[PDB]
Amino acid sequence: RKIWWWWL
Repeated sequence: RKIWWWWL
């Protein structure tokens, strides 16, 4: 994916 892990 990309950044779809943490900042969520």
